[PDB]
Amino acid sequence: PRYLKGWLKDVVQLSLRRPSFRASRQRPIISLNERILEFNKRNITAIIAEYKRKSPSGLDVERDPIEYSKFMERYAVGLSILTEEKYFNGSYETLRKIASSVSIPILMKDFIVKESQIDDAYNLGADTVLLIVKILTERELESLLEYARSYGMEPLIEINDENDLDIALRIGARFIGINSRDLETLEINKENQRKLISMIPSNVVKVAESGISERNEIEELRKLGVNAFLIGSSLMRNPEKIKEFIL
Ligand SMILES: O=P(O)(O)OC[C@@H](O)[C@@H](O)c1c[nH]c2ccccc12
Repeated sequence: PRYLKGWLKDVVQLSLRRPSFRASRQRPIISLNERILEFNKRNITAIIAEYKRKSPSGLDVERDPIEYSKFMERYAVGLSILTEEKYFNGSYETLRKIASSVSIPILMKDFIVKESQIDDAYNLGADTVLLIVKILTERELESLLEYARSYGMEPLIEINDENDLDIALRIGARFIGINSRDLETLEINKENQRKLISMIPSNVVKVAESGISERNEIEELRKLGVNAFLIGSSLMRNPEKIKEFIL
């Protein structure tokens, strides 16, 4: 991984020693980026609903993962499930139970730094994974991207700044997540996010991430060319909001 400080250094160390999960995979892969594209074609707002019990920025909600997922399944283009254990209170068991209960695409959200984690995602039932440019070196990112693709997954590659985007573009990313929140400082910057979105090639599927709680923010982002929206906190606090968001 890259030189890291603070909580990011810690979570990455936890990931390096994350035990692998052995399981047989039942359902074939359902492409999330292709489903986003077809929702775009049919003019339906594409929301990736995220499930997370806790977050380092303060979230702490008790809500049944299965019921939440089955409800979101009626509206969402896909689901994002946190499997990071220490800061997000996620687990592989949760991803496994959800994957067996819904039939929409599932993105496994964690801090992926080694190939076994992608093996875990595949064996657990996930359809794709998140790769974060800011914690990986360019060689690592390229290997992991190639590795995810060998399972037929197109990973969501997350950028937070211009240097992240140069790397993402250089390694041939086709599915990019623009995170308005800096993982290191936990600071949100809507403006920097807008600038980055505007620099991205039109043929890349773009997913806006973090801090979205209002339908107008979605409408604005959509006019900037964003294809999908990853929403977690506002939906965990109020699942019903999904009905306002897809109008
Ligand atoms: O809850 P929010 O503000 O809607 O944010 C969602 C999500 O995109 C944010 O969870 C996040 C973005 N990238 C990550 C990578 C790891 C863990 C968490 C994240």
